[PDB]
Amino acid sequence: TGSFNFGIGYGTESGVSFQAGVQQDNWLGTGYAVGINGTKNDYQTYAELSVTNPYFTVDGVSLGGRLFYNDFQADDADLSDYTNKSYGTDVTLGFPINEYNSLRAGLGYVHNSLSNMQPQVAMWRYLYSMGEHPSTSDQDNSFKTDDFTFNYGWTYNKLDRGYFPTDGSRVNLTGKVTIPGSDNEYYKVTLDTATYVPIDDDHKWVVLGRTRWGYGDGLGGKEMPFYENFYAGGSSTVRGFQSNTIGPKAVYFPLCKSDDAVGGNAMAVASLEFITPTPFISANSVRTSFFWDMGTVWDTNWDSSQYSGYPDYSDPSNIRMSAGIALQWMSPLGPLVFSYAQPFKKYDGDKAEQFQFNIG
Amino acid sequence: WNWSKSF
Amino acid sequence: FSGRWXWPSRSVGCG
Ligand SMILES: CCCC[P+](CCCC)(CCCC)CCCC
Ligand SMILES: CCCC[P+](CCCC)(CCCC)CCCC
Repeated sequence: TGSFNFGIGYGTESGVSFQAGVQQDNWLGTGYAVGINGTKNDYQTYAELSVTNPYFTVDGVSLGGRLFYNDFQADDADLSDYTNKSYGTDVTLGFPINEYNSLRAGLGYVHNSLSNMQPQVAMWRYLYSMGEHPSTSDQDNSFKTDDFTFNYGWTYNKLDRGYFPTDGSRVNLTGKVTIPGSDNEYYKVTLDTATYVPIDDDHKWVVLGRTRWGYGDGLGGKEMPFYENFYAGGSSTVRGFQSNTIGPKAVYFPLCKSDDAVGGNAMAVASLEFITPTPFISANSVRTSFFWDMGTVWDTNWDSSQYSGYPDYSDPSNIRMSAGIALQWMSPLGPLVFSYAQPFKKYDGDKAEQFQFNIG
Repeated sequence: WNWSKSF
Repeated sequence: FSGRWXWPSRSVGCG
């Protein structure tokens, strides 16, 4: 009837990651799958109780409802320090359009508890836009928000196979906008694409093109909260750069430059990867590839005139670049990804991290 | 790694 | 995990 699970992984960005869950399909004969799941890594803990009916209608329209909690510690994610403890509830409806496309629309409630904020310009500029004026000389602060959102998504998946695709595309579009009554007033949109184009008949030589776009902004005079910022850098965005390093850096208050990433409300990542046959013994379990990764994160509300003695963090043209080699293998400890990359285009304060890996 | 056991 | 289909992301690294 039901099942339970526990998992352990390891990677350069997350450290040791733990996962645990209990699922009961058709709980009490209701037609709803009931799940209790949790994750934990070096910088974040997440937990949720979900209730899901994949056949809310006999045609496959699905209904999901959940209660969740998230604890994020930003210094553990190599950002300027803050603690963000959140909880809430989401209701979502999934709509199959055809074999390759599904849509989703939902409503969300989240309460955010911000604390341990080390005073910095971008963060304090967001707080001022919210009517909040905390002390710039101490980390003793608290900022709470309650947000109601309309959520939407589109998933396109026409890959030939899920593990080691050789042909087709995967497109994920997400969006959200606050509803009147929220403390915050903003929208945020994400677009991820992956396209595999095989070169030879046997699909052993494949070209992968990947893009990641993110844009959010405040509606009215309020800004998008810094705790919804996009980040770039690491194994999944621009290899050869430490996780979340790309983009704006904190400008602390005593006017104080730094190399602590803060993220931004705009992001663009692009990547060209050449999957080749694995050298040495042979073959369907190992994927060798050579890549060119690029990315930029920026702050569209960075006031360069007021801070002309600092780098212009509203500039999108500071494109970071790296080149390297990756190896993927389904190992007895789970999926394994190893990369060695060299940042051949970095900007001041960017942290390099040539060898990166993930297990699970 | 992930271990999964039904009931 | 939190941003898996058909859920909006609620965690950093899940968007
Ligand atoms: C217990 C089995 C699940 C029941 P429901 C699940 C709603 C998820 C968003 C069925 C609602 C149909 C109109 C609501 C339960 C209220 C407490
Ligand atoms: C916004 C989607 C852009 C998809 P690409 C467009 C190629 C021209 C037709 C570019 C990807 C980054 C280099 C697909 C590359 C496939 C190998």
